[PDB]
Amino acid sequence: MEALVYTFLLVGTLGIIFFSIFFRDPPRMIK
Amino acid sequence: MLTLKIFVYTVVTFFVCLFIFGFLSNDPARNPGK
Amino acid sequence: NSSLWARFCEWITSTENRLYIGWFGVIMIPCLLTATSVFIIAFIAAPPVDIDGIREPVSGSLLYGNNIITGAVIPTSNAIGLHFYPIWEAASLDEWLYNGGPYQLIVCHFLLGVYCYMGREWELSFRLGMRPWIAVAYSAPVAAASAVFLVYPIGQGSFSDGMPLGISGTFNFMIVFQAEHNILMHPFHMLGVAGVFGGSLFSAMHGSLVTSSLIRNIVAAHGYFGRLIFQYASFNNSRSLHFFLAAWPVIGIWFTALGLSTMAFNLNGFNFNQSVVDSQGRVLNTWADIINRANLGMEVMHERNA
Amino acid sequence: GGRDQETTGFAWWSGNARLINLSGKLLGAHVAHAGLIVFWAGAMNLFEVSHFVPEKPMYEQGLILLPHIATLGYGVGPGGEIIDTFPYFVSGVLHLISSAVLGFGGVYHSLIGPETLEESYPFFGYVWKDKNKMTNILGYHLIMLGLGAWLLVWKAMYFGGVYDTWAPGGGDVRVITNPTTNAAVIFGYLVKSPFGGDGWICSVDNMEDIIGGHIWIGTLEILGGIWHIYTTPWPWARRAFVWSGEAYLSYSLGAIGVMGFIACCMSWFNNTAYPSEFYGPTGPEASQSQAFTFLVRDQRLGAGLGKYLMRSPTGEIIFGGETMRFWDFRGPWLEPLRGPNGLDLNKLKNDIQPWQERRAAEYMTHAPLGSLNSVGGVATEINAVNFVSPRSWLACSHFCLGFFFFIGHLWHAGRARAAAAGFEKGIDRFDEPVLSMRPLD
Amino acid sequence: IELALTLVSLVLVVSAGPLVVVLLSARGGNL
Amino acid sequence: KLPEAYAPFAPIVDVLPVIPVFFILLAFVWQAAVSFR
Amino acid sequence: PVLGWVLLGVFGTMWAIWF
Amino acid sequence: RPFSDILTSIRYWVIHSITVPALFIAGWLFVSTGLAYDVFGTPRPNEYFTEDRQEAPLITDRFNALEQVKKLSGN
Amino acid sequence: IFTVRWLAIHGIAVPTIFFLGAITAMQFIQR
Amino acid sequence: ARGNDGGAYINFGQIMYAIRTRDAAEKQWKKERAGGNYGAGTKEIQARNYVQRKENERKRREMFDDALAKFKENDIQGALVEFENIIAMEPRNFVGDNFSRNTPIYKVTQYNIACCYSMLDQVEEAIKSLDAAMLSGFDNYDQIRRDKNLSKARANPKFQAVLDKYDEPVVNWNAVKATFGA
Amino acid sequence: MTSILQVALLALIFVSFALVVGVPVVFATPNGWTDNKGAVFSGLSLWLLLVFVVGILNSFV
Ligand code: CLA
Ligand code: CLA
Ligand code: CLA
Ligand code: CLA
Ligand code: CLA
Ligand code: CLA
Ligand SMILES: CC1=C(/C=C/C(C)=C/C=C/C(C)=C/C=C/C=C(C)/C=C/C=C(C)/C=C/C2=C(C)CCCC2(C)C)C(C)(C)CCC1
Ligand SMILES: CC1=C(/C=C/C(C)=C/C=C/C(C)=C/C=C/C=C(C)/C=C/C=C(C)/C=C/C2=C(C)CCCC2(C)C)C(C)(C)CCC1
Ligand SMILES: CC1=C(/C=C/C(C)=C/C=C/C(C)=C/C=C/C=C(C)/C=C/C=C(C)/C=C/C2=C(C)CCCC2(C)C)C(C)(C)CCC1
Ligand SMILES: CC1=C(/C=C/C(C)=C/C=C/C(C)=C/C=C/C=C(C)/C=C/C=C(C)/C=C/C2=C(C)CCCC2(C)C)C(C)(C)CCC1
Repeated sequence: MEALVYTFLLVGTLGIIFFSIFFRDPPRMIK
Repeated sequence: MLTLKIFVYTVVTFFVCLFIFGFLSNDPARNPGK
Repeated sequence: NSSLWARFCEWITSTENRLYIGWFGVIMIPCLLTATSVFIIAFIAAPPVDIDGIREPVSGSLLYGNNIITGAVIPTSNAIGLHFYPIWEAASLDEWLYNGGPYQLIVCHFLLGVYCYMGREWELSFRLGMRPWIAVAYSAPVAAASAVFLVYPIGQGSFSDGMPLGISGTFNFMIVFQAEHNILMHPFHMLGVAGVFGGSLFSAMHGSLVTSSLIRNIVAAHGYFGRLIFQYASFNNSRSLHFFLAAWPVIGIWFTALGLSTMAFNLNGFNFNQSVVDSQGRVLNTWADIINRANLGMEVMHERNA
Repeated sequence: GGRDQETTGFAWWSGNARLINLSGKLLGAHVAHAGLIVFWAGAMNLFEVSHFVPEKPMYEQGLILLPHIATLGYGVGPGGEIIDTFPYFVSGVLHLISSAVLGFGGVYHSLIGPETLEESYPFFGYVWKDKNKMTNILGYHLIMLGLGAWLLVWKAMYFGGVYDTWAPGGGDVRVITNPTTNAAVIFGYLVKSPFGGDGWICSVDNMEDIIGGHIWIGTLEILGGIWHIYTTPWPWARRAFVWSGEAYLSYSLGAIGVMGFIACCMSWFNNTAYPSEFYGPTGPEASQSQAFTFLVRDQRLGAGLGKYLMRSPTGEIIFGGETMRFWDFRGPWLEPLRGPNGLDLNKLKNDIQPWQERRAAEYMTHAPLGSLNSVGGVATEINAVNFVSPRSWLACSHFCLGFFFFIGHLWHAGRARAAAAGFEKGIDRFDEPVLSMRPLD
Repeated sequence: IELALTLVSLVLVVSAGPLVVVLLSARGGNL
Repeated sequence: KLPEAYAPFAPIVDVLPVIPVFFILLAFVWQAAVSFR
Repeated sequence: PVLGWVLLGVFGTMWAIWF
Repeated sequence: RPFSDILTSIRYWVIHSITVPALFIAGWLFVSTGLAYDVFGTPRPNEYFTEDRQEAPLITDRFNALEQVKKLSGN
Repeated sequence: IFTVRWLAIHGIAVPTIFFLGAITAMQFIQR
Repeated sequence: ARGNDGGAYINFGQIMYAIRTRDAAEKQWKKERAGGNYGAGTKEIQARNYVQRKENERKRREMFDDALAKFKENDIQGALVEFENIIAMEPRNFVGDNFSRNTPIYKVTQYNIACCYSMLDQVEEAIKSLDAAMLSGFDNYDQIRRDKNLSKARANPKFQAVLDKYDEPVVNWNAVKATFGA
Repeated sequence: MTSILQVALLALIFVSFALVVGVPVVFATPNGWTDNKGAVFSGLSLWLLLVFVVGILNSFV
């Protein structure tokens, strides 16, 4: 069962990477 | 597995030809100014 | 309108994509994706590999009782040697897995991908109209990766000597490398360690000085730095300071990669064994001798004869 | 009397970049550098011959140039014995004197002389952007290289012979008379795979192939030089290259770095252009020698099978143990004992000549293992043996040099293309290319 | 004996380099 | 080894190999005298 | 000879499309 | 004061020239005469293995340490 | 002049020269 | 130099013809650039520049079509005016996706002006326009020597001088023949 | 003739030492090469002839 947990954690990290790459936040002013 | 070898060779050669022809298609660098 | 070739060529070299492709990306992207997919599948589930070629396989899959910290993609078997081992040369898929072919596949595709990645860095730098030297900086990690995965196996005559694509595998590689070669007592590894530590030092100091400068500047920070450690005429220009930042770690990593590559041909580090002796030629121990004792333990312990 | 940063724009550390346009100064610099090269060659040759003893083998004294002359077949008897050492001395002295001449020439052309040669000597003066006369110079130097290769061929075929280590009963100098000029075999090496078992051009075996290849390359080089002198680049070439001094330098750097890697591998693995008698055994050679000597000593006391041979993945008999990785080894002392199915037991049992055993033991003693402070043995071994194989030094040094010159290719190629484009100095701050692009959303 | 001769020869030879520079600085050269 | 006729000139031969590395130092000192202008 | 055949096929295909 | 003034000064040069070599020779003598071997307690090459003890020494004592070091050393 | 600069420079230098002489003599110690 | 609103400052076409024949909004971006910041004002400046470039290219294409129509009606005059207008309002520092460094219509405009002056009696300006076209990267060299419109320019030796400067004979037949004879 | 070879070779070393310093001095010194044609030419000729002399003497022995 541990393999499922490890794989899910890795996939979640990759999903966060994908979200950060593509669903980026538009810049604000001043920044 | 001859089929796998042929497929891989075809893909590799296609990509390499694409690379070479793409770098040929570019035009030489030049400075518009001066 | 425009031929299909024209549109397709324009698309590749288009700069409106979210991630630039370019003419180096045509070779980088498929190679890197192949390596990624094969690596993921092999890591998650792959049969044990007979690394030493003595019918004693090592299991490194996540499905064969390994953690993340323990799982790895075992390198090819010793029996294969340096021979090219594609899928189509193996007798059968199970035979291909049992001899660690996926390691060779991943290494080859990954090396091609990183080289093309350096090329792509240069090409986008040219497209944007900036000076083309980020690729030179990137060449350092690429050089180290080439040394670990390709040059060292060549020198040692087998692909089983490359670094396993794992964590505990990395530690095992490092320990065995120290056993065979005094990596620690080699001037190039010392340069690499100095490069890494100096990179950390300079990053921290530059970040702190710049952050404390911005208040709502450069002269005040320079005065503070000069008063601190007696360097008033050191890196006054911002350009000089940033070039020094770039140069120090890159030179360090170049030299450590070269050290590893040279050790691949059995040119080891310093050897101060029994260098100090008193009258009547009796050996007086030193710290080098205790390092030698540890190296002897590591060496003798992994010599698994059959 | 050099320029200054404000006069030229290059800091002192970038001083040599001030010679890009001046021709006479550049030529003098190049000639002086060639003088340095030849000076080092001669001085090192003299040093090695001064610190040489013919009795000991040539690879137990840290010699890297005497082996090169020996391979040419000068003062060498059958089996690698030294007859007379005079040829090494004469070679060193000739190099030293020629280097003195080159040094004088370079110093003259650099200090006092026409800075630009195009004013008074249209034949020699040149401009980088020009393409016809750059190809003319390329052709001249191609002809020179072809003449050098043909000189090697003529030396091999006439006026003595090269040292062929594969001659029966221990190698000896032989006059090559039937070099292999077949195109198929010659280009098989170039199309040969670089991975294990094949090893690209490092797998050359017999000196006949070497001489045939040199014949082919000399002919091709002479023809190419003649062609380049009388021809100008076709439009496609002019449309796919940057024509400036730095671009030519970048191309040279890339080519020479690749050649450095090739030399590293060839020195490490090859044993026909680098006879083991002079450069010592290779790593695989040492491992195979150890296994073979153990087998011979074991069977001597006894007086696959014999707990020293096993079956390779393909299915033939190879030396067993940890040395199964080096089953591609092909040594002159061991080929006579190899049959169609790798090693053959009967020949091993019955016809092991004494000389092969002595050579195998000698190679077993000195394996390519060493330390940076010139201490032999494995790393954990105490300070008792002083030996670092010449092959190790050569391979390491030339790998490092090849890597640095590849870095040089990257740097100078990037700079050349940026300068040709025109935005090398920086971003113009007025109409920046990025400001004219759709925001990344 | 020979060792001392080696050192004196090395000293003379290595000083032969800066000698040219110093003479040119005094006598007058391009530099 | 080196011929007996030239034996007494062994030390100079031993010194020759290290000469070329002095040229870069010569260039550096030459710049130093010129003050890196 | 699979290499030679594949390369000849790919080059011919590209050239034929153009011609 | 400025660096150039002291660099080109005469008193500085004369005093440092007459003083520094004396101190260099003083250090040389400190090493050569054997005084360094005594003040810091470093054994000379010959007295590493005393007749009483032929192996490396060992303290195994804290409060009586001084006397045991006296005994272990050859004095 | 006996300002802080003089004191610091001499404190760092005098022992440095002493130790340099000590080590140079140490080189020649017969083993 | 073409002005913001027509005309010419040191119509542009009308003035150039005779000679040859003879902050408030974009402040936030500046302040952000003063520091090492990207921000949002830079984004609006980028969008404005991109839309302006697209509109400019559209306008240049339309007036090129207008000049072609004028040729169809046999009006060299307004067509030449349009051509040098197109040239006048070319982007200052344009890097194409294929590393072109010049807008693709620039080369054809140069060639069209060269042809216009080839028909017109005045020639040397045709040579200058052809040289500009060659430098801009008019890669195809065949109608340079085949077009009947350019025969008048071909009469002048400077035509061949420029062509040899850019299109040089690949092989020197004279040199090889002389060597063979000797 | 061995002593003859040694003395001639020592003279060759001395003249080489003179050349490796004088010639750069002649070149670098402004208008110092036009007024010393004979001196440097004679030095080079003597150097070359002495090299040949040493070579031929070695050839005898
Ligand atoms: C590649 C190196 C190189 C190049 C391009 C030149 C080019 C030039 N030199 Mg320089 N020179 C060189 C090396 C070089 N020289 C060296 C090494 C020396 C030291 C001897 C000199 C000494 C020297 C002097 C003293 C003078 C020149 C002059 C000249 C100019 C006139 C050509 C000439 O000498 O007429 C001679 C040309 C001939 C064709 C006559 C026949 C020469 C035959 C072909 C000799 C061939 C030698 C052979 C190939 C050697 C191969 C050796 C190989 C194994 C390495 C010309 C710009 C003259 C000048 O105008 O000043 C700037 C001048 O006064 N040179
Ligand atoms: C081996 C490498 C090499 C070579 C061949 C050259 C060659 C040259 N350099 Mg470069 N340079 C180098 C390394 C090199 N440099 C390095 C490492 C640096 C960094 C410090 C520089 C920095 C530099 C700058 C900043 C400039 C040059 C310039 C020059 C040119 C003129 C220099 C001059 O007038 O000297 C004059 C030298 C002296 C007056 C003192 C030395 C006198 C002699 C030559 C010393 C050697 C004597 C020799 C051993 C005896 C020969 C005997 C023989 C006759 C038998 C010359 C072509 C200049 C130039 O032309 O740029 C436009 C220039 O501005 N160089
Ligand atoms: C690539 C060419 C090459 C090769 C393969 C060799 C190989 C060899 N030489 Mg030769 N040599 C060379 C060039 C070469 N040398 C040059 C150019 C010189 C002139 C300076 C010499 C002068 C020379 C002498 C005088 C002698 C040798 C000897 C030897 C042998 C022993 C070397 C040894 O003990 O290592 C010693 C290794 C080191 C001291 C380590 C050096 C590592 C590199 C060079 C340092 C690089 C700089 C550093 C990393 C930069 C710092 C960067 C900064 C940011 C920190 C060995 C066979 C010896 C021998 O046995 O001859 C019979 C000998 O007596 N060599
Ligand atoms: C006539 C045209 C011509 C010719 C013949 C050459 C020839 C040469 N040039 Mg080039 N050069 C030319 C025009 C020419 N150049 C022009 C127009 C320029 C621009 C100014 C240059 C600029 C230039 C530079 C900048 C440099 C050269 C160099 C060289 C020499 C390199 C030798 C070498 O390393 O070969 C390697 C291979 C061999 C030596 C093998 C060949 C063996 C010999 C030569 C052939 C056998 C027959 C021979 C004639 C017998 C010799 C007898 C002798 C022992 C007495 C070579 C002699 C380089 C050099 O160092 O020159 C000294 C160099 O750095 N040249
Ligand atoms: C160092 C020596 C040298 C150098 C620098 C050059 C340089 C050049 N040659 Mg010359 N040449 C040489 C030796 C040399 N040549 C010799 C020895 C011969 C006799 C065989 C020739 C015969 C020759 C001909 C007949 C022609 C040239 C041309 C050219 C120019 C075009 C670039 C090029 O070579 O194609 C490099 C290739 C490309 C830029 C395109 C890539 C195509 C593939 C990938 C590589 C080429 C095939 C390759 C050789 C086979 C192995 C493939 C493998 C890499 C996969 C360039 C100026 C051409 C030109 O216009 O000059 C008149 C030309 O038509 N050369
Ligand atoms: C024959 C090859 C060649 C040639 C002709 C040139 C020529 C030039 N280079 Mg390039 N370069 C080369 C190879 C070459 N380079 C290589 C291989 C590299 C990678 C390391 C570089 C990296 C490089 C950079 C990064 C830069 C240049 C620059 C320059 C210009 C000025 C030279 C200079 O800095 O002054 C003389 C140089 C010095 C005084 C520096 C010497 C210090 C070195 C590091 C000491 C090393 C000593 C050590 C013993 C070496 C062995 C190390 C061992 C570990 C292997 C000049 C046009 C500069 C320029 O302005 O470009 C236009 C510049 O910024 N080059
Ligand atoms: C310009 C310059 C430079 C450089 C230069 C150079 C690099 C030069 C070189 C030069 C050279 C490179 C020279 C050479 C010379 C040589 C000689 C002069 C020789 C001699 C010889 C002899 C004398 C011999 C002897 C002998 C013999 C024969 C053998 C054995 C014995 C005896 C040893 C006795 C630099 C950059 C630094 C800077 C600036 C200036
Ligand atoms: C002598 C010898 C031999 C042989 C030899 C030979 C045969 C050689 C050949 C050689 C060759 C045959 C070579 C080739 C080479 C090639 C190359 C080197 C290529 C390159 C390429 C490039 C570099 C490209 C580039 C580019 C492109 C891709 C396009 C456009 C852009 C650019 C320009 C970037 C033998 C083995 C018998 C024996 C031993 C020795
Ligand atoms: C073969 C022969 C010969 C020749 C010789 C020669 C050719 C020589 C050369 C020589 C040379 C050519 C030398 C040079 C030297 C130099 C030097 C000795 C320098 C030094 C420098 C320094 C020590 C520096 C320092 C510094 C620092 C620390 C940092 C950086 C910069 C400076 C400057 C500041 C003889 C006569 C033996 C004999 C006869 C034969
Ligand atoms: C001591 C000795 C000897 C020796 C001998 C002899 C006789 C030597 C000689 C040597 C010599 C006698 C050397 C020479 C050298 C020279 C050279 C190294 C030159 C070079 C030149 C050049 C490189 C040029 C170039 C050019 C010209 C100028 C012309 C045209 C253009 C050109 C650029 C091509 C003997 C065996 C007796 C004995 C043992 C020891």
